[PDB]
Amino acid sequence: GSSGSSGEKPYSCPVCGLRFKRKDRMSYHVRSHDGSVGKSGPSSG
Ligand SMILES: [Zn+2]
Repeated sequence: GSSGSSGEKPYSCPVCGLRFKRKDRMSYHVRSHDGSVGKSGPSSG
């Protein structure tokens, strides 16, 4: 797949196929696909 733009829409959801205008909104959607999490355990103290 080739977009074809020197530089437009720096924030998009190519994972599923859905462009976005907001950077904070796309981060909540695009993330919905690539799920990852596993903070460290409770350290002493
Ligand atoms: Zn998406």
